[PDB]
Amino acid sequence: GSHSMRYFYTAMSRPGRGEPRFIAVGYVDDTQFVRFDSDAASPRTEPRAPWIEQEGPEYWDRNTQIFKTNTQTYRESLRNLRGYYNQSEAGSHIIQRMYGCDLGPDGRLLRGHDQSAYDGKDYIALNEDLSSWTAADTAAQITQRKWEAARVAEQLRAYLEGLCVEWLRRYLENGKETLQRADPPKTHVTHHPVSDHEATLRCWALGFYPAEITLTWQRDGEDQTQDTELVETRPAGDRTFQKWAAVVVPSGEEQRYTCHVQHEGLPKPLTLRWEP
Amino acid sequence: IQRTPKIQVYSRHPAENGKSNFLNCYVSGFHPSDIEVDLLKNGERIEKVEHSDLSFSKDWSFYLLYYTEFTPTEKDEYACRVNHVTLSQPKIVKWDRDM
Amino acid sequence: EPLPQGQLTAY
Repeated sequence: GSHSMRYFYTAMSRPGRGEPRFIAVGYVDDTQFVRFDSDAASPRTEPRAPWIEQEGPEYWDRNTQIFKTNTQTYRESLRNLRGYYNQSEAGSHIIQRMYGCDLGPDGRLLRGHDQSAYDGKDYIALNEDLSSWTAADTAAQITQRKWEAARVAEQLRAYLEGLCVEWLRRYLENGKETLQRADPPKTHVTHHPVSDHEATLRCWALGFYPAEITLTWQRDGEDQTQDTELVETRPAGDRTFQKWAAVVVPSGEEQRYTCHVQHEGLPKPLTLRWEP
Repeated sequence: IQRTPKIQVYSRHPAENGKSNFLNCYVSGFHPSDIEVDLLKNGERIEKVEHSDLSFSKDWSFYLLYYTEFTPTEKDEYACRVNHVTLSQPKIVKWDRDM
Repeated sequence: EPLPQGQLTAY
């Protein structure tokens, strides 16, 4: 239904070990499709999804130039922020940026995004109006002044409402057999005694795509949010994801527990119980 | 300022002794991005282990998937050894085919 | 497709 495109940039300084490394990766929903690493033997934008391979040489050269140029700009930016915070030239720091567009279930731009962080803390972000900024502190205020003077917001709005959506729609069509295919989770419940009067019920969700999913345990129809151990959704390595939720229950009360699964690929929500 | 990595060791497909599979070590929620990850077989570092391209989550924490082909058995023991600036010493996480 | 270089404005 809904879709998004995001580029994630990571620029990391490393005093004494060369110039800052710049890495960029591009995603359509939960599928990465391109990468660029300034540390590669030969820095170039490279395909990471089959459907992007059909793009011509001009695409790959244009992208490589963009990322090569960003490599230099982000190095300047790291020097600038080091200064804004009166930091030593001896520490390592990181600037991260993520931007992209969200489309609704009809193909129209739902909203745009452009956020930056410094050493893992929000630094500056383009507001939802795509015309104003929110700076985290007086340092970010300096960056804001620069960007307004350079009309950066206008450049982002043009991109987000234009090129971003146009190319996302192109990718969705070229890779429709995968990007527009939701794979439902294969589910089951396992039972692991932990003592004579308690056992662990673990609800599994495997092989699903996209990553968005909801796993919950109910006791007599009541959600066990506080007593449920939910691991982070993890990649299987074949594009799909895995996840599980576990709850320790009193031996003999297993049937009072039900696992509920919600995922875009399921013809209908699932309700499972342990089956001895 | 710094966030320690969450670590999960698991297989791509359901574990079946004698059947080729993929051993995964997914590290996430960490910051900064520098991190050392080795997959172990009975304590010995496995050679030729690949990893995903560096990316991060909405909260800015990084995540990476390290993986390699392997064939589970009854005796062989597998694990993931992770070191990060947030860790005093490398953390060892053993593979449990039920996790 | 990524954001064009444009004016290459540093932070």
